[PDB]
Amino acid sequence: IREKIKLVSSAGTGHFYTTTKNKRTKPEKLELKKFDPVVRQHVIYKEAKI
Amino acid sequence: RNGRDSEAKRLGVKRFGGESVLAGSIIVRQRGTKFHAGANVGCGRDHTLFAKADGKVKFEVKGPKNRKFISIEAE
Amino acid sequence: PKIKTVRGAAKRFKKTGKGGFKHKHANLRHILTKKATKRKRHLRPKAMVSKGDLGLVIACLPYA
RNA sequence: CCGCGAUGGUAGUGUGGGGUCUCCCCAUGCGAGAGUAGG
RNA sequence: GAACUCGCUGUGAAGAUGCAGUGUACCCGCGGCAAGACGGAAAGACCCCGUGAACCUUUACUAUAGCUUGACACUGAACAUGUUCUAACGUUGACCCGUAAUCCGGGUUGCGGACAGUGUCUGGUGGGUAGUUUGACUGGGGCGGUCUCCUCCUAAAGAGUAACGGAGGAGCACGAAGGUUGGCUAAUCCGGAGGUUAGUGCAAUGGCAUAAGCCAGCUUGACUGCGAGCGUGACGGCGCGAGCAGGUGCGAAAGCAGGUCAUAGUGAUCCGGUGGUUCUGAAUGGAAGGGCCAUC
RNA sequence: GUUUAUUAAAAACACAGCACUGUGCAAACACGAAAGUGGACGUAUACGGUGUGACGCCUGCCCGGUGCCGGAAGGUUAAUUGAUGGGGUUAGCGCAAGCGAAGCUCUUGAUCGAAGCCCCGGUAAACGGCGGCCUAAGGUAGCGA
RNA sequence: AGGACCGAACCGACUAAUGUUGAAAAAUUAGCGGAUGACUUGUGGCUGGGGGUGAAAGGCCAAUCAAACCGGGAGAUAGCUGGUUCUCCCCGAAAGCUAUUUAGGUAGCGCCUCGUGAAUUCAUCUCCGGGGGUAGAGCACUGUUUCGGCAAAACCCGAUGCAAACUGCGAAUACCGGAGAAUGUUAUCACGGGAGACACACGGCGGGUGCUAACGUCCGUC
RNA sequence: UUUUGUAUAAUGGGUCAGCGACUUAUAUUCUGUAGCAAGGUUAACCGAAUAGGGGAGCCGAAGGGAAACCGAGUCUUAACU
RNA sequence: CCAUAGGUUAAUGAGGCGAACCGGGGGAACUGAAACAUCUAAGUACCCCGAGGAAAAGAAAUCAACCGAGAUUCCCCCAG
Ligand SMILES: [K+]
Ligand SMILES: [K+]
Ligand SMILES: [K+]
Ligand SMILES: [K+]
Ligand SMILES: [K+]
Ligand SMILES: [K+]
Ligand SMILES: [K+]
Ligand SMILES: [K+]
Ligand SMILES: [K+]
Ligand SMILES: [K+]
Ligand SMILES: [K+]
Ligand SMILES: [K+]
Ligand SMILES: [K+]
Ligand SMILES: [K+]
Ligand SMILES: [K+]
Ligand SMILES: [K+]
Ligand SMILES: [K+]
Ligand SMILES: [K+]
Ligand SMILES: [K+]
Ligand SMILES: [K+]
Ligand SMILES: [K+]
Ligand SMILES: [K+]
Ligand SMILES: [Mg+2]
Ligand SMILES: [Mg+2]
Ligand SMILES: [Mg+2]
Ligand SMILES: [Mg+2]
Ligand SMILES: [Mg+2]
Ligand SMILES: [Mg+2]
Ligand SMILES: [Mg+2]
Ligand SMILES: [Mg+2]
Ligand SMILES: [Mg+2]
Ligand SMILES: [Mg+2]
Ligand SMILES: [Mg+2]
Ligand SMILES: [Mg+2]
Ligand SMILES: [Mg+2]
Ligand SMILES: [Mg+2]
Ligand SMILES: [Mg+2]
Ligand SMILES: [Mg+2]
Ligand SMILES: [Mg+2]
Ligand SMILES: [Mg+2]
Ligand SMILES: [Mg+2]
Ligand SMILES: [Mg+2]
Ligand SMILES: [Mg+2]
Ligand SMILES: [Mg+2]
Ligand SMILES: [Mg+2]
Ligand SMILES: [Mg+2]
Ligand SMILES: [Mg+2]
Ligand SMILES: [Mg+2]
Ligand SMILES: [Mg+2]
Ligand SMILES: [Mg+2]
Ligand SMILES: [Mg+2]
Ligand SMILES: [Mg+2]
Ligand SMILES: [Mg+2]
Ligand SMILES: [Mg+2]
Ligand SMILES: [Mg+2]
Ligand SMILES: [Mg+2]
Ligand SMILES: [Mg+2]
Ligand SMILES: [Mg+2]
Ligand SMILES: [Mg+2]
Ligand SMILES: [Mg+2]
Ligand SMILES: [Mg+2]
Ligand SMILES: [Mg+2]
Ligand SMILES: [Mg+2]
Ligand SMILES: [Mg+2]
Ligand SMILES: [Mg+2]
Ligand SMILES: [Mg+2]
Ligand SMILES: [Mg+2]
Ligand SMILES: [Mg+2]
Ligand SMILES: [Mg+2]
Ligand SMILES: [Mg+2]
Ligand SMILES: [Mg+2]
Ligand SMILES: [Mg+2]
Ligand SMILES: [Mg+2]
Ligand SMILES: [Mg+2]
Ligand SMILES: [Mg+2]
Ligand SMILES: [Mg+2]
Ligand SMILES: [Mg+2]
Ligand SMILES: [Mg+2]
Ligand SMILES: [Mg+2]
Ligand SMILES: [Mg+2]
Ligand SMILES: [Mg+2]
Ligand SMILES: [Mg+2]
Ligand SMILES: [Mg+2]
Ligand SMILES: [Mg+2]
Ligand SMILES: [Mg+2]
Ligand SMILES: [Mg+2]
Ligand SMILES: [Mg+2]
Ligand SMILES: [Mg+2]
Ligand SMILES: [Mg+2]
Repeated sequence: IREKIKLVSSAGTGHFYTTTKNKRTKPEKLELKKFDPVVRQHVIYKEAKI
Repeated sequence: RNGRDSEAKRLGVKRFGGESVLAGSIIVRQRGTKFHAGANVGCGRDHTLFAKADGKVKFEVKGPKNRKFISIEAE
Repeated sequence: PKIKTVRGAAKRFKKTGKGGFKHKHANLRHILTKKATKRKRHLRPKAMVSKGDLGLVIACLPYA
């Protein structure tokens, strides 16, 4: 029932993490500061489709 | 309705008292802290106790609860 | 006649300097989200074929 | 550092041997737990 | 197979002429009888097994002859967005000739007529026909049950250890239920007693007050690259891990943080999809395709 | 009458009779890549297929399932056709980044499109079915250890 | 008149006995059915193998039929059964684990052999350092159990037992590590050439299962 | 012979004589042995030539990396303690 | 109607057989994949037609890689 999602870098590098989410309970977009290894900085990552 | 079991996990003491170990060496695999980490011993996420220094394994019973601690006596 | 290479084996093993074989690790094709980064990181570099398996690989690759 | 305990006997048991062999016994080695005196 | 080929009671691959013990027995035919030589005959037909066969069945799978659909071709002419026409084509109507011929061909004529029919393509139907598949474990097989993973016991105080042995669980959940700092301590009984007898996101076991249980604030370390050393596996693999580099959160700082108290919550390879990429690019520049990294 | 030549002669097969169904003649159907041939020098009082099995009295209810027959509005749907969009290449335009006509080319697949299927009816001497509130309908006549 | 009747020839084949290395690879003997018919028989012809023909038994198609015979593909394939031929010398298994459309097959590992290399490498004993939760024991815990007392018969207390999935205790042994001597043809480990084996059996000890039944069955260990 | 195990009442053989089953080709690896040695060796073919010619090739003397590429290093990574 | 079909005669050639090799028209299955259907066996076996001492192929709408080669056939390499 938890669905796979991409977290996509806001730095425009195309780097992404993957995780899961319960979209029924939590329909709002997951946003987290995560390390982008391309630019080598912590930047905001935002949910997108897998 | 029976007939099931899980794979045996090879837990237990890997290096006994007085054994010379290198840093990183696993001393005990266990479920929870049946043994506790003394001097120069770390505790992994699965409660594995491992040597953080080269030396000899030492088991000891200390504290008010009378708990089994494992330490490394550095060589 | 000439021995035929097992062509599937030639696509998966390469002979090293001292005559061992390197291969790519299994488990890094798909179902990757659930796997820890540590596990995947350790599966990235190539590994050597184990002693038990060398006989099987050598038989498959007579012109390695 | 982390709030009990002899002595003696008993139970068990390694090795060797034996019986009436579901269980015991003998030789030898190891020897509790509980309890008792006491602390 | 060779025999100098008795009975009995035992023994023994467990129903003995051949072993043990013992009893009986002069040597050899002939006629008879069938209790035994697990007598002769036939590499058991029953039964099971082999990833054997054959033939049969069907709403098993995949095909396929046949049947059927339409498109294009052979196939044309007048308006309608209707029919009519004749010249293709059909004729297993008539007559004529080759001809001594109910074949065939040619001719004449009637009828039908761009229809029918055939080719290629195409949807349907298709045990009519064909090739095959139709698991294993199992106190015989079948029926039932089971097949991977976790916990306990069996398990003989290291590890491991079987049975269609005894008992239960999993195929997830959670952007907080994760990280850190500070704060807090239960069940139950009648403010007190009691002390974890509660709690753990979910089985069981081992853990947990320094709490791992529980609350609040601030957060994204549920980081990226690596990794001394070690555990566990036949292997594929799986696990634990200080420390190093970069960048981060919390805290005053020491420090802690590479998910969660731990142990289930899983699927190799192939084939392909998506994004990225100081790689490759079949004359050359590109591109396609391939590689590599991330992911499905 | 027929049958398992060689372990079965029968209650099995056949049978006259009955019914359903196909078939308009270049018949259906069968043998045949085909030409043809059988059906038949027959023509629906005929011919093929299927079931039943002289005769007598009879042959009930169910069309939901599967088949067959009829329908043809609607949905779905092949080849075919190739609208539209996206990409590759490059004449140029740009100081460079890039942009980029025509052509060629890779891809996308609007529109067109029959039968079938879904769908609407019929049909049991079609395959079949014929109850303890439920069904398509609950076994009639006759017969019955 | 008649798929009418009785009955020879003729055509069949219901019963019995015989025969069964036969007189005979289907008959003989005594009886039996049809015997003007959907009869029987001579000669010749036609139908051909997934084919024929069948008043239908899978019957028949040359002593052959759920797919004829002959030749060919052809030495099909056979994880199955059988068999495998002179001599001496040295060493010497396994019947286990893991996986398997696997289970009487096979693969890696274990165990055998040959070669090469290498450490006081290995074993026994003694001493030293270790972790145990078994045997036994026990009843605080988790359950179970009996008696008395006490009392909302609960609870609590005293007394008595029981436990693979109980442990406020806890051996012997076994196992890991260290040190030391003696002994042992390196007995050890690694790498490489060649395997076989993966049906085990009984006996002792510790157990599950079964009835502490089985020359039973399933583990551990000798 | 097959088996846990066979005097076995499990298998096979009436006897004798003759025949009757690990081969052959090519490739590949390891061992022994011989030659030459940082080299070794030629194939087809030519040659009357077991000679001699023929070095096309093949193996080796360098590896690392998917690859470009670098090279006693190289790959990994922004970079390695 | 001309004619054409048709008829008769003459001349010339063919026909049939044969072991392999050769070109062409058709074309299996067992088997292997430890089952099996794609795939394999294999364009093999086999059937058929045609030829010759040989047949077939053959004088680039071929390769190559910016350097060049120069029809076809066969052998050794390239290379499992
Ligand atoms: K260790
Ligand atoms: K005797
Ligand atoms: K007898
Ligand atoms: K006409
Ligand atoms: K037409
Ligand atoms: K069993
Ligand atoms: K049994
Ligand atoms: K850090
Ligand atoms: K009869
Ligand atoms: K109906
Ligand atoms: K363009
Ligand atoms: K046949
Ligand atoms: K094996
Ligand atoms: K060896
Ligand atoms: K035993
Ligand atoms: K046997
Ligand atoms: K026998
Ligand atoms: K060799
Ligand atoms: K050599
Ligand atoms: K290095
Ligand atoms: K096949
Ligand atoms: K096979
Ligand atoms: Mg187990
Ligand atoms: Mg367990
Ligand atoms: Mg990938
Ligand atoms: Mg004492
Ligand atoms: Mg004591
Ligand atoms: Mg006897
Ligand atoms: Mg006599
Ligand atoms: Mg007699
Ligand atoms: Mg017999
Ligand atoms: Mg047999
Ligand atoms: Mg048409
Ligand atoms: Mg069919
Ligand atoms: Mg079939
Ligand atoms: Mg086949
Ligand atoms: Mg089959
Ligand atoms: Mg079975
Ligand atoms: Mg244990
Ligand atoms: Mg033990
Ligand atoms: Mg074992
Ligand atoms: Mg076992
Ligand atoms: Mg088990
Ligand atoms: Mg390391
Ligand atoms: Mg594919
Ligand atoms: Mg190019
Ligand atoms: Mg090109
Ligand atoms: Mg790409
Ligand atoms: Mg009669
Ligand atoms: Mg008969
Ligand atoms: Mg008879
Ligand atoms: Mg006709
Ligand atoms: Mg009837
Ligand atoms: Mg339609
Ligand atoms: Mg009706
Ligand atoms: Mg009635
Ligand atoms: Mg009569
Ligand atoms: Mg007869
Ligand atoms: Mg007679
Ligand atoms: Mg009569
Ligand atoms: Mg008569
Ligand atoms: Mg039958
Ligand atoms: Mg016959
Ligand atoms: Mg057949
Ligand atoms: Mg063959
Ligand atoms: Mg054979
Ligand atoms: Mg010996
Ligand atoms: Mg496993
Ligand atoms: Mg006990
Ligand atoms: Mg216990
Ligand atoms: Mg020792
Ligand atoms: Mg086996
Ligand atoms: Mg076994
Ligand atoms: Mg067994
Ligand atoms: Mg055993
Ligand atoms: Mg026993
Ligand atoms: Mg037994
Ligand atoms: Mg027994
Ligand atoms: Mg036996
Ligand atoms: Mg014997
Ligand atoms: Mg005998
Ligand atoms: Mg015998
Ligand atoms: Mg036998
Ligand atoms: Mg015999
Ligand atoms: Mg290189
Ligand atoms: Mg096969
Ligand atoms: Mg000639
Ligand atoms: Mg020529
Ligand atoms: Mg030029």
